[PDB]
Amino acid sequence: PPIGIGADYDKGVKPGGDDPGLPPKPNPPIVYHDAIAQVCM
Amino acid sequence: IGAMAANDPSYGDSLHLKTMPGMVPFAGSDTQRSNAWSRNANIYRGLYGGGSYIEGKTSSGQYVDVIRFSHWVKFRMEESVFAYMKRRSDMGLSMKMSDEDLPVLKSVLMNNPINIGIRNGGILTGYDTNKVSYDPTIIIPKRANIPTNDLAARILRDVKVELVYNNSLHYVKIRASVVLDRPAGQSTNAQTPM
Amino acid sequence: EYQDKVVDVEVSLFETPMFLAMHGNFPERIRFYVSTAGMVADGFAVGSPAYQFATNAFAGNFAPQRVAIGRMSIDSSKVDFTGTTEQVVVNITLNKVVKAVKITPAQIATALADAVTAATAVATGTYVTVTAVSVSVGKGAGVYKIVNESSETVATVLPSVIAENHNWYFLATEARSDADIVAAAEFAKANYKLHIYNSTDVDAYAPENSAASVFDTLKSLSYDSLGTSDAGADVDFTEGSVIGAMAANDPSYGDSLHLKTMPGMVPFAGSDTQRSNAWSRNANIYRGLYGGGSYIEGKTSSGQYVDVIRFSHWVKFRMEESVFAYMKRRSDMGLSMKMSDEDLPVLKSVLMNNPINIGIRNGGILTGYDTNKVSYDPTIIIPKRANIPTNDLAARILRDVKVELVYNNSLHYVKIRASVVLDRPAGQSTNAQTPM
Amino acid sequence: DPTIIIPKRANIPTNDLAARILRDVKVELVYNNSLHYVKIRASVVLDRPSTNAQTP
Amino acid sequence: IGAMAANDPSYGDSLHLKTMPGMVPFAGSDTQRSNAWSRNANIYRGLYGGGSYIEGKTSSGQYVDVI
Amino acid sequence: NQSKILTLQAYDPAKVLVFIGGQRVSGFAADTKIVITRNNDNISVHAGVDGEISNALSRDNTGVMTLSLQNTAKWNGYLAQWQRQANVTGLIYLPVQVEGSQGLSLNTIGWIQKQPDLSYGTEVGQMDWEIGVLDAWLSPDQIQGIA
Repeated sequence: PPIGIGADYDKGVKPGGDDPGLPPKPNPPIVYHDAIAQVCM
Repeated sequence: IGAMAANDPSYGDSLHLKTMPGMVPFAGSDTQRSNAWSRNANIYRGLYGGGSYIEGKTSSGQYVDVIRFSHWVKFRMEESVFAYMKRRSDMGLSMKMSDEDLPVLKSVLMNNPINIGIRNGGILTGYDTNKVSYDPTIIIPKRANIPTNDLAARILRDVKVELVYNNSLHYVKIRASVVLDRPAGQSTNAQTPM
Repeated sequence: EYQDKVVDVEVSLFETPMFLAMHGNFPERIRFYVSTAGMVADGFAVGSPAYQFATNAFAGNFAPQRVAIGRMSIDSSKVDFTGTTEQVVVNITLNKVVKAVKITPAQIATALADAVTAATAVATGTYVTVTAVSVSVGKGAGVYKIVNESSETVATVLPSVIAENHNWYFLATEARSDADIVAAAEFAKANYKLHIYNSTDVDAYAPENSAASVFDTLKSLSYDSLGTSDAGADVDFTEGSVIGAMAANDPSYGDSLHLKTMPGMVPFAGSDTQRSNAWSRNANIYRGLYGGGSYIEGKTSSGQYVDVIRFSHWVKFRMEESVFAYMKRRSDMGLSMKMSDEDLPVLKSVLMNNPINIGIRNGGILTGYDTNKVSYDPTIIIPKRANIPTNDLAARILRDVKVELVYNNSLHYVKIRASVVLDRPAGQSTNAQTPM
Repeated sequence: DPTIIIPKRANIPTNDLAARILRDVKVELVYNNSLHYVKIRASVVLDRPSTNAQTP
Repeated sequence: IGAMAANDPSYGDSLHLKTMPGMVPFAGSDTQRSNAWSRNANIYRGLYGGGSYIEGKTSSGQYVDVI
Repeated sequence: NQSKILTLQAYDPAKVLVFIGGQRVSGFAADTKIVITRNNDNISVHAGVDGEISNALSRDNTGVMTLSLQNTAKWNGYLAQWQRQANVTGLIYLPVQVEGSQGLSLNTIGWIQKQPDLSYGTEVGQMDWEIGVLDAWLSPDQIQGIA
């Protein structure tokens, strides 16, 4: 038989609460480099 | 060194089984040879009227050929990128971090090291069975994926390359069989084997 | 892993059957051997029924390379000398120890028992009964049989073996009781195996009205089994040769078991009427003609040719395999198949690819046009969504896919009509018209 | 086809107006299930056997 | 969970035959399979040299993917 | 119908990059930018009298690439110099690359096969340079989801 289900909205209720979410991709710090182009295996 | 100095790494040729004038055949017994091998202490055998280095293993167990190939690839990739970048910056018109300018690194890399390695035969190519191609792969990120600190420092990270390598042949084994009487008739099931 | 030598030289001068032997040489309900050398290492006495079956199977022209041995716990063994004999030898193996002995039948049995005691053996009648001291016995030389006994019934032992391993096709049993044979046939008919059995019974040659035989017993119930009558049925268990002449034969060619040579068996010595009776019972025989031997017509118990049975089984198995493999691979990337008019037709290609296009190439499946005035080509029909009932949609299963095939026919018999003329033949008709 | 039905301001109860709440928004869909089982009726024959030829 | 966490229901895809690494093939017999199917106790049958889930039914008889 | 939109981002022709020798080409014509073709078909079919069929795999994969440039473009100069360079010194080859914005890419080496027909009139003309490419297997690498 058909599945009945409801949905709701409220003014201040965020869908995810305040979950931080996935970790971000970090920006590497600024460092000195000797080689213009370096390859490392 | 004299048996290896002028050897071109791009062929992937092996130090195994080469003749090196000046040295003398190793006089240990079979168990001594086995121990030395267990220590990765390469020896210089004498067989069939001559001499021969054996397996050229490094201290860490890795074959010396792979080490030399990796060093050669690293040096020549750095050389090839730097030479293009400087020559492109000497006419003004310096390279810039944009989606319309970065792809050319594909040609820059594919030109100098890779297309010589393939021709000489060091780098493998074709298709497998794993059911995946052996061809070299080059991947370059777009501008959208570059962090703010990387933009500030004006350096590009995360260019990824992938290669496959050939294998020189070291050891071979055979299974002979001798028959004295008349061999018997074979199976006559002349079908197509399933 | 050190290899002291760069180059070294030695200069050294398919479907699988399953045999339900009775023994205690290993705990598992089944094992796989690649030769009798592997069997002997497990303590199998040379000449024991399982060893005989394996050695017969491995020598065929279409022999397999893996033989499965069942296990019903052995109770005891017997060695009967009802047939007279003068040298006699027996191969008997104790734990890890194989040995042999030497020697009116009753006195022979007594002497054999005394020599064995020189394990446990006691003489009685013309036979010696042997038991193992907490032992296998095999053929040596002589007319004596070897009959093993066990307290486990085949009808109940078989389910455990099939549960342990189902990767086998043929089925042969040591226990030659009629009830055991019938139970094995029933089990094979239900689990889609092929039942094979030799028989040394004599009612087979009996007149065409005497139904006192296991052959007629099976025919009445219309089971399918490759029944053959043989002399050495219970001294060498020639099921091995029959399987070895058929194991590697590819069903897709539609090739016939008729007229093949099977090493190990011996020509049938009955007369013409005996042959006719055996044929009336569908008890295949092994004739000897023109300097060789030949199986004849390979009819099953129900009268159907064995080739059609094997072809049908092969087609069924490969169609199921081919459909399942495509469906799973298509469901592993998401994008699972769906019941719609735009997705179902691909089953046409799926089926036409794996079984049918190999059967046509090998020649098992017939093709062309007839005269009936209808094509022989295979036909595939798939229903549309509009014709699928509500319950079928709810259960998400598709029914009523229909297939249709035609089959070739190997040639068995041929007849000729020669004519010889001594005088001058007369002039022929000169009506040089076009015959209407 | 999926359908969406929304009420009008005249149909909203005064209590719902006071509470500032909207009710009876309705949606309808149909699910497109997948296939699980298949059955076949193969047949093998040694040969093959009304001609109406009139449009039904 | 690893075989159904990432695929979105917008495809209507079911759980019938998806391979699940780490599971061990069901061992019982066909009668036991028939018994289990009655209680909605899904099993991981090993077929044709591989493993495959079976029909992914919930407790009340409904399919998982519709829920 | 909106359920069959084949491109969710409009196809912008300016994203198609072409690099010859490591410099980005520019100054293209009005309608078509490039055309890539092969010379030989992939396999050869040898069919017998009674229907026996056997196939062979080709080993000549060279193709031709046409490059439309307005005759007032500056890149006409670079190609014109290159012709004489190779005619005397004998170095003909030069890397070639193409970026398939939302299509198939290409990355190989090539050479100038012929020079176009230069015409002067009341309108700015056009030039069709032929850059023979040594190997012409198109690459789907730009497309995502190719399993």
